[PDB]
This record gives sequence, C-alpha cells and structure tokens, in this order.
Amino acid sequence: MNLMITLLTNFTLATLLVTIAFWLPQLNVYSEKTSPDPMGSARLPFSMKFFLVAITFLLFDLEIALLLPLPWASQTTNLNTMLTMALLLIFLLAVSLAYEWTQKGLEWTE
Amino acid sequence: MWFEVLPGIAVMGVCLFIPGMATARIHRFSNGGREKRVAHYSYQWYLMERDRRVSGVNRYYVSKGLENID
Amino acid sequence: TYKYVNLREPSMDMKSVTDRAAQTLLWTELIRGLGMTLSYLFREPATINYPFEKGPLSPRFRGEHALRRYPSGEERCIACKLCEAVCPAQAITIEAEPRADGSRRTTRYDIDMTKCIYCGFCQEACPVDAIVEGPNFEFSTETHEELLYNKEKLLNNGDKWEAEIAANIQADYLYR
Amino acid sequence: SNLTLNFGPQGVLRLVMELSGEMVRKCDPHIGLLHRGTEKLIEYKTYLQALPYFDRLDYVSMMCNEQAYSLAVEKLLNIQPPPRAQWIRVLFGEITRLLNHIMAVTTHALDIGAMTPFFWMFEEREKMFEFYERVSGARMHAAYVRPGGVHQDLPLGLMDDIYEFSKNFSLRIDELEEMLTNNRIWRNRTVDIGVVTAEDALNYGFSGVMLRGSGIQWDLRKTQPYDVYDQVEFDVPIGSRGDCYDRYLCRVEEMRQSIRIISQCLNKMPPGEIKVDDAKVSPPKRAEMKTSMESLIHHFKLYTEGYQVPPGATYTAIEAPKGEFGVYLVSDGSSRPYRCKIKAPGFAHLAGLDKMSKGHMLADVVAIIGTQDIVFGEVDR
Amino acid sequence: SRGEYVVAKLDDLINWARRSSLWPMTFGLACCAVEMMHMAAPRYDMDRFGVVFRASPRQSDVMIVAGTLTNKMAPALRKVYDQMPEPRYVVSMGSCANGGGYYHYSYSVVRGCDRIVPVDIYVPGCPPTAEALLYGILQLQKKIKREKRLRIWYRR
Amino acid sequence: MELLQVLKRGLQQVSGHGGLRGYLRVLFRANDVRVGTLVGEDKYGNKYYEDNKQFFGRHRWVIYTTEMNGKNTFWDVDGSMVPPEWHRWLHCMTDDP
Amino acid sequence: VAAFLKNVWAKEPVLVASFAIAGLAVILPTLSPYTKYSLMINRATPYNYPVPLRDDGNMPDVPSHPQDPQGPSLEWLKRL
Amino acid sequence: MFMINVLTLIIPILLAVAFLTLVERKVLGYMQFRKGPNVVGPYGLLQPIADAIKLFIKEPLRPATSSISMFILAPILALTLALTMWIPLPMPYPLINMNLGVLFMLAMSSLAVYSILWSGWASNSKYALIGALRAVAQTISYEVTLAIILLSVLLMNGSFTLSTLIITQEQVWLIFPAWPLAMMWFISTLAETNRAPFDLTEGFNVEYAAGPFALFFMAEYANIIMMNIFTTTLFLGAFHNPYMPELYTINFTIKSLLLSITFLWIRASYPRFRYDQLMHLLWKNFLPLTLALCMWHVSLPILLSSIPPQT
Ligand SMILES: CCCCCCCCCCCCCCCCCC(=O)OC[C@H](COP(=O)([O-])OCC[N+](C)(C)C)OC(=O)CCCCCCCCCCCCCCCCC
Ligand SMILES: CCCCCCCCCCCCCCCCCC(=O)OC[C@H](COP(=O)(O)OCCN)OC(=O)CCCCCCCCCCCCCCCCC
Ligand SMILES: CCCCCCCCCCCCCCCCCC(=O)OC[C@H](COP(=O)(O)OCCN)OC(=O)CCCCCCCCCCCCCCCCC
Ligand SMILES: CCCCCCCCCCCCCCCCCC(=O)OC[C@H](COP(=O)(O)OCCN)OC(=O)CCCCCCCCCCCCCCCCC
Ligand SMILES: CCCCCCCCCCCCCCCCCC(=O)OC[C@H](COP(=O)(O)OCCN)OC(=O)CCCCCCCCCCCCCCCCC
Ligand code: SF4
Ligand code: SF4
Ligand code: SF4
Repeated sequence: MNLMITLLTNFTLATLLVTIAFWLPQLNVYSEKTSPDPMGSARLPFSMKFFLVAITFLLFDLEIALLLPLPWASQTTNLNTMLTMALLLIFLLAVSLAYEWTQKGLEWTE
Repeated sequence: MWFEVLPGIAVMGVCLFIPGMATARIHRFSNGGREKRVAHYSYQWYLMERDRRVSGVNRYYVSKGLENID
Repeated sequence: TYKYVNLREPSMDMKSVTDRAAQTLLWTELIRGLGMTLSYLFREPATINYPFEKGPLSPRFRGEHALRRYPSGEERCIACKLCEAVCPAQAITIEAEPRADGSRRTTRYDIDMTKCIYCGFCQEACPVDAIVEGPNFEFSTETHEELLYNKEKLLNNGDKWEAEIAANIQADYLYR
Repeated sequence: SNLTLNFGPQGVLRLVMELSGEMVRKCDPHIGLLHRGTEKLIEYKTYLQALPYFDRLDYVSMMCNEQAYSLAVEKLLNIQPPPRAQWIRVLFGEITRLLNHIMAVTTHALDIGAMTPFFWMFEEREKMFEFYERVSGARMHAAYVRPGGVHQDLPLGLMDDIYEFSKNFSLRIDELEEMLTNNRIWRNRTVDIGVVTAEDALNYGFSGVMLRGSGIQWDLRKTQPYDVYDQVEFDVPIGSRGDCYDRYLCRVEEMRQSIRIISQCLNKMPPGEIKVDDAKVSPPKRAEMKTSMESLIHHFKLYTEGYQVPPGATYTAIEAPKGEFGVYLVSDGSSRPYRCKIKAPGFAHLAGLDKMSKGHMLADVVAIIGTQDIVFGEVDR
Repeated sequence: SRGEYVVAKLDDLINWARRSSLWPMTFGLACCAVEMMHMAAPRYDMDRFGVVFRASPRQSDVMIVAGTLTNKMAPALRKVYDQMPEPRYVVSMGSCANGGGYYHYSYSVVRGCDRIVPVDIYVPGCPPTAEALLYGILQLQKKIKREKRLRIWYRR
Repeated sequence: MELLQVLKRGLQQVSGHGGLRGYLRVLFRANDVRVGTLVGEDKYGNKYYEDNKQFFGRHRWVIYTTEMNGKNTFWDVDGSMVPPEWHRWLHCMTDDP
Repeated sequence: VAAFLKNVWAKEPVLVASFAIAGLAVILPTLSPYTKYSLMINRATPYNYPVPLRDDGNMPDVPSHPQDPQGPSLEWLKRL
Repeated sequence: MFMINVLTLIIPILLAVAFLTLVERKVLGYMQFRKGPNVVGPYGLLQPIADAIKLFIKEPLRPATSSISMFILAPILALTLALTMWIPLPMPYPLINMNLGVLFMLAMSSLAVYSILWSGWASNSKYALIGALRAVAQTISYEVTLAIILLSVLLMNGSFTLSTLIITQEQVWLIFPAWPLAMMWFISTLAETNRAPFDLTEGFNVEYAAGPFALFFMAEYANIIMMNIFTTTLFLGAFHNPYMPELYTINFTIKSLLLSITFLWIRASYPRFRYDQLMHLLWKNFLPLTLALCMWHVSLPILLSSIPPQT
C-alpha cells in the first residue's frame, strides 16, 4: 500500500510537471509563426543491423532470465548439480556469443 | 580557485542528506523510538502480528515484557 | 633533417607484451588522462573579472577612430585626402573647402565604422597625425547608423580620448 | 535504393551524403558559402591595399599569408627585405604556425569529443595573440608583413616575452600529447581513418602534412627555401601510414620544431632596419617624412598611388601550416594588380575529401574534415 | 497601484532570468568565429556570465552572426533565425556582419546582416576583440534588463 | 598546517573590505572579494587597485562607482565608465597610473 | 603452446583473461579442500523444524535433549 | 506521515538535480582551466533557478508530432521512472524496504528505454528516430552487462535485498573482491545514461519545447545521481551504526558526490566513442570478461566455503 501510494505520488508529480511545462509557456501571446532535417522527404530504410542487435539483446536477456535465481540457488544441498548447471548456463550464454561472433553476426555493431 | 565549486557541492550534499536523515527520523518517530520492523519473510510478519495482538492497543511497537506475565 | 613519427616497433618479449596487456586491462593511460584533468582542477584558472578587470593591451592598439587637435585647439586635419586614398575599405569620405580664415579644412570627414577594417593605414598615411585609431574598443551600438561617424563624432572622440591618445603616440612614435 | 542526407549549414559547409546504411558511398561538399570575391576586389586596389585581404583568407594563419603575398610582390619588384625583417618574418611565421596547429589539433579534438585541450591551449593562443597585438596593434589581422620587410620594428621587451612563452610551451604540447596521443579512444577515432596513398596525394594536389603524413619527404622551407629558413636548423616530421593519427602526430611535431625555430630566431636576431631602404617601395620614417622633401613626396605617392610593380607573372608559394600557400600575381605595370589567383591548400584537400571518405562511416567524416585543416575562408576566397 | 508594482517586480524577475541565462547560437562564418572562441576561452570565459558554449539553435536565446554573410548563405541565416524560439536576439559581430565591411562592394556579399535578420547589438571591429564581443554581450544583457513586457501588457 | 593560513587570508579578506557589509557589497557587485593596494580614484568614484601577487591580467582592477553622470551604476556597471587617463593603466598600456 | 599463447596475449588479451578466469572457475572447485564445507554448511542450516522421533527403545545414537552429546555437532563450524 | 516521507525523498531529488547542473558547469569550468558560473548568484548559486525560469517562459517550439499520446507520455514515464528508482535505496534505511530491491531497480531501469523510443517515434524527423533507435540499442546493450555484473555481486550478497548489501560489506568494501566487476559496472552505468564518452546524442528529443526538454534533462540527472548512489551502496558500502544513522548517511553522501564528480571528471577527459566502437566495447570486450567473472563468482563461494546467508 505504501509502495502503491509512492508510485501514485511520483506519477502525479510527473504529470503535474509535464502539465505545467505544457500549460505555462502557452499563456504567452508572442506571435504566430508562418512556415513552421538532413533527409529531404525520403522513407527511412530498414536496417538489418539494428534489428539484429535487438534480437541478440532479447535472446541474451532470456539467458539472463535463466541466470537470475543463482544467489538463491547457491544455498542448495545438491551443490554439485547446481554448480554444473550454473556453469552450463553461463557457458551456453558464452557459446551463443561465440557463434554470434564467428559467423559474422556482430558486424558494424561489433 | 578550486574551492569555489564547494558551495554547490555543499548544497547538493545537503539535498542528498535530507532523504536518508528524514526517513531515519520518521522511522524512529512512527515506531516508538526504534527502527522499523523489517518483515521480508512470513515468520517475521507472524511475530509482528503476534506483537500487534499482544500489545492490546493495535500497535506492533508497544512492547510487553516480564511485567505482563504473573 | 627528417624524423619518423609513428615508426616504432613494439617489443615482443614477455615483459613488454604483459605491459601492453596491463595497459589494456587496467586502463592506465586513461588514468593518466584523468590525472592531467585532475591536475588542472587544482590550478588557478586564467579567468579575469571583466568588466572589472581588463585584458592587457599595448600602445599600438587599433580601436576607435578619433581626430586630434594641435595644442592650440586647431584641428590637425588639413584635408589632404591621403587617408581615404589609402583606406582599403573606402570607409572614409572627405569633402573640403577653404573656411572663413582661408585654412584648408574639411567640411565632411566621414568614417563608416561598419566598412572599416581597423588596419590603421589612415593613421600611418596621415602626415600630420590627425586621424588616429585610438584605444577604445568598447563602443558597441544598438543601431547600425550609430556606427557611421561624421566629423563631429570623430572630433568628440578626439576631445574625449586625447589624454590617452597623446600618451600612446608619445610611447610609440619612435618606432614609426 | 540508398540513403541521401543533406548536412546543411545549420567555417561553414554543406555536405550531400550518399550513404549505404552506416557507410559513406559519396561525399559532395557544397562550398561557396564564404565566397566573397576577394580576388576580384584585389584588382581594383593597390598592392598595399590588397595586402589586408590575405590576412582574412586563412584567418588562423594571418602573417603566413601576408608573408606569401609580400614575397610575391618583392619577387616582382626585384628587391629584397633587410635581414632583420627576414628573421622577424620567420619568427612570426613560426608563431603563426603554432597558432594554426593549436587551432587544428584542438578543434579536431573538439569535433570528435575531446573538448578540454581546446580550453587548455587557447590560453597559449591568447598569449600569442597578445604578441601580435604588441607587434602590430591588432590581435589577428595585423597587416604587418609588407612588401619590403615589415611595417614597424619590434617593441622593446617583446623578445623576452617570446622567450618566456617558448620556454614553457613544450610542457603545454606535452600535456596535450598526454591527453590525446596514447589515448585509446583518440587512436580508435584516427588510426584506420582516411588512409591516403602517396601517389594519389601527389596527384590530388595535396600539400604539407597531407603529403608528409603519407611519407613524402617534402617541405618548402627545406627544398625551395625562403627568407632565412636555410639558416635555421629544424627537422621535418614524416608519417608512415597516411592516416589521421599520423597527421595529428605530424602537427604535434611541427609544434615542437616551431618551438626549436623560435628559440633559434630569438638567439640570432640581427640589428638593422626593418623595411627595404628603397623609399620608392617602402615608406620612409615619419621623422624624415616631416623633414625631407623627397621623403614627403615618396610618402604622398606611396600612400595614394603606391609603387608601380613591373609587368610580369609569378607563382610564389610558401609553406603555410596547412600546406603550400601560393599567390599567382599578374602585374600589368601599374600600381594595382592585374590578377591575383590565391592557391590555398584547403581547396585541393577538400576536393580530395570525397576519396578520403570512401568506405568510412558518418562519424568518420568529421574526423576526415578535421585531419584536413579546412578553413573555408581560404577555400572559397 | 498594486498591480503596477506586481508587474514591475515580475518584469524584473523574468528579465533577470532571461539575461542571466543567455544561450547563444554562434554562426561561425569567418574570422570573427575565432574571436568568439577566444571569448569562450579561459581568459574571458562566457560561461561564468551564464552564457553557455555552443547551444543548439532550437533552444538558443541569441544568434551571434560572426563573419561575412554571403548571398549563398543568407537564406540559411534567415531559416536558422526563424527556427529560434522567442525571445530571440541577434548580435552582429565585426564589420562584414555589420555593414559588409571589407567586402562591402562585393557582388556576393550581403551588405550587413540587418538586411536579413533584425539586429539588436552591433559590435564593431575587424575582428572585434573577445573583450569587445563580451562588452557587446553585456550591453545586450542590459538591453534585456530594461524590457517592459508585463508593464506595457498591464498598461495595454 | 597551511590550511590555517588559507583560512586566515580569507578572514582578513573579510576584514579588509570594511567588514561583512563591504565584503557582501564587493561580493555581489564584483563577484570577487580579494583586497588590493588602493592605487587611485578618479573624479567619479571609480577606485583602482593593484595586487602584484596575482597573475598578469588580475593584478590591476577597478571598482566602478554607484552613480556616474546621472545613472545608478550600483548593478549596471559598464566597461566604458573608465576615464581615459586610467584606461592605459587598467589595460596595461603603461606601468604608470 | 608458448608462441601461440604469447601471440594471443599480445593481440587479444581480453579473450585470454576471459578463458583463463573461466578455466579456473571450471577446474578449481574440483581441487579445493574447502569445497566440502560448502555442502556441510548448507546441510547444517535448519530452515525447517527438526520433528522429534518416537522412542521405541533401541536408538542409542539419537539424543533426548539438545544439550546431549550424541548426534550431529557443529564444533567444526566454530573451529574450521 | 508516510506522505511526508515520500515528499522528503522526492523534492530534494529535484533540488540535487537542479544543483548538479551548477556543480557540473563549475567542475568542467575548473578542469578546463576556466571558471564556472560565478556572476548570476553568489558563487553562481542562482544559475539553476535562472536557467529554469528561462526555460519555463520560453516560447514553445510547436512541433508536428506523429503521436500525442507518446509525445506526452515519454516525459511522464521518464520522470516517473527517474523518481521511482530511489524508493528501495538504503540510505541507511529505504523508503520502500523490499526483499527484491536490486531486481526492482534492474527492472525499472530496463523500462527507461521506452521514453527514448516513444520520444523518437513521436517526432516527425527521421534523423531523430535514427538517433533514438541508436540510443535504445546502446542502452539495451549495456543493460546485459548491468544484469550479469549485478548478479555476480549479489552472489556475494546472498539475496536481492539492498539493506543486506550493507551487512555484506561490514568488514571490507565489495570493490576489493569485485574490482573488475566494479570498473565494468562503472563504465556500463556511464553508457546507460548516455553520458560521455558514450554521448552520441550530443554528437533524440529535439522536438520538445524548453520546459519538457528540461524535464528530460532532470530525469537524466536523477538517473545519474541515482546510479552513483546505487554504485556507492553496491561496491563502496559504508559503516552503519544503527543508533546513529547520520554516520552512514554522511558517508554514502560523500562517496556518491565523489562518484558523480568522477562522472564529471570523465566527461572532461575523453573523446566520444563512435557507435560501432562502443558496440565493440560491449559485445566483444565487456561481455566475455563479464561472463568469465560470472562463472568465477558462481564457483568461488563454493570453493572457499563462503556461500553467503539466504536470509
Ligand atoms: C565503482 C568505482 C570506480 C571503478 C573504476 C572505474 C574508474 C576508472 C575509469 C577510467 C576512465 C574510463 C573511461 C572509459 C573507458 C572506456 C574504454 C576502455 O577502457 O575500454 C576497455 C578496454 C577495451 O580494450 P581496448 O580497446 O583498450 O584494447 C584493444 C582491444 N581489442 C584487442 C579487442 C581491439 O579493456 C577491457 O575491455 C578491459 C576491461 C576490464 C578488465 C579487467 C580485468 C581484470 C584482471 C583479470 C585477470 C587478468 C590476467 C589474466 C588471467 C589471470 C588469471 C589468474
Ligand atoms: C506582491 C509582491 C511580490 C510579487 C511577486 C514576487 C515574489 C518574489 C519573486 C522573486 C524576486 C523578484 C525580484 C527579482 C530581482 C529584481 C532585482 C534585480 O533584477 O536585481 C538584479 C540583481 C543582479 O544585478 P545585475 O544587473 O545582474 O548585476 C551584475 C553584476 N555584475 O539580481 C540579484 O542580485 C539576484 C536576483 C535574484 C532573483 C530572485 C531569485 C530567483 C527567483 C526565485 C523564486 C522563483 C523560482 C523558484 C525555483 C524555480 C525552479 C528551480
Ligand atoms: C575451457 C575454459 C572455459 C571456456 C569457455 C568459457 C569462455 C568464457 C569467455 C567467453 C567468451 C565469448 C566469446 C568467445 C569468442 C572466441 C572466438 C574469437 O573471438 O575468435 C576471434 C579472434 C580473432 O579476432 P577476429 O575475429 O580476427 O577479430 C578482428 C579483430 N581485430 O580469435 C582469437 O583471438 C583467438 C581466440 C581463441 C583462443 C584463445 C586462447 C586463450 C587461452 C588462455 C589460457 C588457457 C585457458 C584455459 C582454456 C583452454 C584454452 C585452449
Ligand atoms: C535544501 C536547501 C536548498 C537551497 C536552494 C537555494 C540555494 C541558494 C540560496 C540563495 C543564496 C543567496 C542569494 C542572494 C542573492 C542576492 C540578493 C540581493 O541582494 O539581491 C539584490 C536585488 C536587488 O536589490 P536592490 O533593492 O536593487 O538593492 C540595491 C541596493 N542599493 O534584490 C533581489 O533580487 C530581491 C531579493 C531576492 C532574494 C532571492 C534569494 C534566492 C532565492 C532562491 C530560491 C530558493 C531558496 C531556498 C529554498 C530552500 C531552503 C529553505
Ligand atoms: C504508460 C502509462 C503511464 C506510465 C507511467 C507509470 C507506470 C510506469 C512507472 C511505474 C512502474 C510501477 C511498477 C509497479 C510494481 C513494481 C514492482 C514491485 O512492486 O516490487 C516490489 C515488491 C516485491 O518485493 P517484496 O519485498 O517481495 O514485497 C513486500 C513483501 N515483504 O512488491 C510489492 O511490495 C507489492 C506491492 C503491491 C503491488 C504494487 C502494484 C502497483 C500497481 C500495478 C502497476 C501499475 C503500473 C502499470 C503500468 C506499468 C508500465 C506500463
Ligand atoms: S583603419 Fe583602415 S579601413 Fe579603417 S578607416 Fe583607417 S584606413 Fe580605412
Ligand atoms: S585625416 Fe590626415 S590624411 Fe586624412 S585628410 Fe586629414 S590630414 Fe589628410
Ligand atoms: S569583420 Fe573582418 S575579421 Fe571580422 S569576420 Fe569579417 S572579414 Fe573576418
């Protein structure tokens, strides 16, 4: 309840600040402006590379999602199995990175 | 010279000092002169609810010692 | 008579290779750059307190124009038009006639300070030290035509600034 | 299809980029944004009157362009400056070289992102502008180096201050070089960037560091020497890979060698006059203008008509800090030039910008526009 | 009256905040840019006056035209001036920006930047010294100090 | 310890401007509070100070008057308020006041 | 094994440090004598309740009180 | 009462962000051999107030936007996430004491890229969208090493509790067993906030007016101060006497200010990375060492019998 009140208060303060920033300078009457970029009028071409680094983030973030219960997993009584699977998951994250390296995947966003 | 930056760092340091000082003194005010009860786990919450039940005044921070038993 | 910048071969013993790997992994030259910036943090800055402190100038400085007078009140300018003949910007416009006592004097002496390139050929062409480019550099205006000086403005600049112009010419005329 | 950007004028430069994603396929620099028609205005003004235009071409290399124009006019006049004027010209030419290389290195670091050695080295540049103001009266455009010598003798105590500056300036070069040379981020922005082969550098009309970064052993102060550069002792830095990093190191070492030359010029300044003692070219003293009849006539005729230059064409090139700075001066026998073509190195360098930025990226274009020290005043005239 | 006093104090406050936080957009056209950079250098140091170094044009308070304005770049000058939000100010710096200068009779030079944009402060020189440019910027700040927007608004 | 001498010099800069009142006066009008040898004063109230321990550029300065020619220059200090006999000295065109 | 290692430590020392730290992380727990005590501490941490036994009559090795000698002891955890 | 505690958190955040701009201009003054602001206020103390009033009465830039919703929600999300990263921070006691404050801060810092993405699409400029996508790709790149370094340090903590992270460092700073993690964490938080030498946006929100641009600016500096406080708690955690919390408050305040000055002292020292160079820095330099040290910090509390306590 305290956390929800804190989130509500921070959202309310942010909304009030954006409200002041979009209402206070509008009350100046200065002048209307007539006839209100490097590219002229062209379509943004889709780049393969930005999408590749986005999907690479998504897959390694899933591997991070698997790695996140390790500070709780180190408390177990099957420590040989736990250490084996922890080293196996970090090794599979590293093998994903090595395959992303060696097949020209990290190129011009290296 | 280089000590002219220190009024700004002093004002910024007082502004970083106010939140922790505020929450420490407010926790000692709202909990009967003591720290706020940290209940991350359900056993700690269970003993905290038992405190609130044994105090009689619906306050977990009113302590009852050996004066309450016969 | 020539030297090769950037024609050093790095060593390949284990010592220097480990030195370069320690420089890579421990960021040693980046700490060197942080140390140089930290060194300048604890220096006195070079900042003078303008308007209360002024940058140092010389007596040769070429600022705002002025028309000087002799030590009898007679103005030095005798309308010879050397200064508008040598003016590389053609910022000077002079018209003259004999006045009531027969003296060769100007009726128009205009310097468009927005055309002027402030190079001081007019003061070094002037055979009688009449036009000088004095010490004033703080004469910014809010209007364009305020930087179009006629003879009255330049004579008032001379009357305003003569106490300093004469001392600068006294300090500098032996180099001229 | 491929991308086409217009990095407009929001000096100044318009750039039309044909990109292929991150790469640069074509770089078209639209220039002329500071074309003022200097070398047409020179045609209606006398030689003394055309002198201050040269201050404003390479407006960080003022007394160098003054020196090149003065050498062109003195070559057509068949007269020579006195020795003291020559040592003063070489002294202030190397001070001008320090000015231009501080401007070059610190703005080339400012555009890439290292904004701090800018502020560190413009205090030294402020002190050298005080040297210009003490010698001539203006901080940038002095109109000091004139055909015949210089305008006015050094004020007393100026050389002691040039000594006190030159004694301390190598530590300033050392702390600039501490911030940038071994810095891995500065090396990653300049090592693989704009590699220019020596044959294409000779073919494209490149000059100065743009040649010497590519290993060509050419400096006009050595090979085609002017005023007293055959009497000073200095070394010429030579690159190895033709990239932005070697050109950076060449400019830092040219600051070192300019300090060496300034020390030698302070220790070897001769006594004597500072103008040519032909009063039909250089004006007489003001003490003898106001006493002698011939000197008053010569003062009148030099500051109204000017000296007549004999008819002829010359191409006088000096080693400005940006490279070979040339003046092709055509005289028809009058006291005004018939023609004055101004060769400046930045024009051919900015012409070679398109080859230098092939296969590179968009943030390498600012590094290549930095390694060619491009002042658009000398490019557009 | 009370409301006159209130709008006078409010004019003093907003004039203080607009002159003590000037952000310049500097046109580095020609040699005057070098002396603007000396006005930003550690000796004269614009930043201690609240005058920041190289703000973007869409949030700047003053356009410093520093150098020759040619015919080829006069629409770019007016376009960057039109992109500036109000209150925008223009400082003309040096002779070519002021009246054409040494290129006044040129075919390809706009004879003064006040044929293009409205100019508040004319700083003369070739180039004006960095101390002289700073004098012009402080005179601009004094011109902002005696503005009367809310006093005239209450009187209109 | 030499921090103590730094603190003593700051406290006698407070003492040198005539106390805290003159200290705050020069602090808010000048943005600089260091004391110097009073070299002179013109016919308007501009006071002219030296300190040859400072570096070259700081070693001569002026405190402008509060009222010159009918204008309240308490806050509106102006560079052109210096009369020309002090303009060679203040801009270091000569050594002589 | 000596020229290849020097070549990769001169070219790519980041990868050499990576594979060296990862190799130590793989092989070194199988050589450490302290690794047994990780398991012995984790089995000694009583999250639950030690539910007592019914005494049938023949259990000498189970205590009847916490302060009795027989049973598991943590003197090694104190001393180590 | 609790609302007073929320306000005494979130109002001095905005005041410290206001004066971080002054401290930045002064420190980058004196590190560049000049002075910072000293005319506007006494020692320049009125520079943030004058700056804020200048930005708040400026003419609105009046943009043509692709969306109204994202153009308004991007400053609101930026400020809300900038203020809600402070609530689990132990200083010595947090506002919201929770079991998973580290994972909470990691999640709410991962959510901050929507402000960049929404403000880039909500502008009609294609170059603004390219710069915003490059900034989003940079931020999601360095969030990977944030997560893995954070996981490796919490392998020494014992839980996701931020108050346990003060108990963890009672005998030693946690920069001593984890200084490669600490230096890669420091450069990774430097590259999260688009801070120099990773500030490619100064070498994505050019359509906002001066007010909302100041709001993005102050959310960014709230992130800078917050990540410095979080780095202080996580690697340089101070002594905590429970009877006098002002000792820990003064101590982590001084360390956090020195670390923010270290941000200011790094931006005054280095040129900018080109974009593929810091992509090379993450994916090919920081990430292999981060994975190798993650394996080391898994296997090391087991091989030393130093597994930290669960509670
Ligand atoms: C939290 C408090 C502060 C913490 C410290 C941070 C403050 C200091 C910051 C200094 C300024 C930094 C500014 C930004 C710099 C960014 C550039 C940079 O540094 O790039 C990183 C550079 C990048 O490399 P590079 O670009 O310099 O080199 C060339 C790289 N290749 C070959 C790929 C082209 O280095 C790293 O990535 C190293 C990261 C840290 C490594 C830590 C290793 C510790 C030692 C482990 C053991 C090693 C021995 C071998 C095995 C032994 C086993 C027993
Ligand atoms: C009914 C009656 C009341 C009506 C409403 C008004 C309420 C109070 C509002 C604040 C004060 C208003 C007056 C403002 C100052 C007026 C006088 C002035 O401008 O003095 C100038 C003086 C500096 O003089 P200067 O010319 O700069 O000299 C340079 C020296 N070399 O300036 C100075 O010495 C310092 C000036 C400081 C100005 C005040 C502080 C700023 C405003 C603070 C409150 C608003 C902002 C709150 C925070 C915003 C978000 C961060
Ligand atoms: C068994 C231990 C645990 C192993 C698994 C865990 C690993 C943790 C770290 C994860 C790393 C993820 C990414 C790995 C990528 C490796 C491949 C690679 O990078 O190859 C390319 C590289 C040459 O680079 P190039 O492609 O040319 O790039 C141009 C740049 N100028 O090629 C090279 O530079 C050569 C790289 C391969 C050889 C490295 C040898 C290091 C040896 C260190 C000492 C022994 C360590 C123990 C392991 C046995 C090694 C044989
Ligand atoms: C957690 C703490 C956070 C603190 C944040 C703020 C830190 C800095 C605080 C300010 C420090 C001192 C500032 C002094 C400014 C100068 C005052 C002054 O003298 O202004 C003069 C001006 C004109 O006066 P005039 O009548 O012309 O007098 C000439 C005499 N011949 O007269 C005026 O301008 C009128 C008076 C205006 C006074 C304004 C003072 C500054 C207000 C800043 C807003 C924030 C205040 C603190 C809020 C939080 C703490 C409670
Ligand atoms: C585009 C729209 C506008 C965008 C701006 C506003 C939204 C974005 C910024 C705010 C984000 C809000 C995130 C809300 C949940 C945060 C996670 C959380 O609550 O974790 C803390 C805690 C878990 O720790 P633990 O210690 O186990 O709990 C106490 C038990 N001893 O858990 C608890 O203590 C549980 C407390 C009660 C549950 C709290 C739930 C809050 C309301 C739901 C989310 C509201 C926001 C929805 C939109 C999100 C963004 C799209
Ligand atoms: S200084 Fe030069 S441009 Fe100016 S009026 Fe004199 S001669 Fe003409
Ligand atoms: S100012 Fe001098 S040069 Fe010009 S017309 Fe007068 S006397 Fe002749
Ligand atoms: S007024 Fe003169 S010095 Fe200034 S920019 Fe123009 S040409 Fe250059």
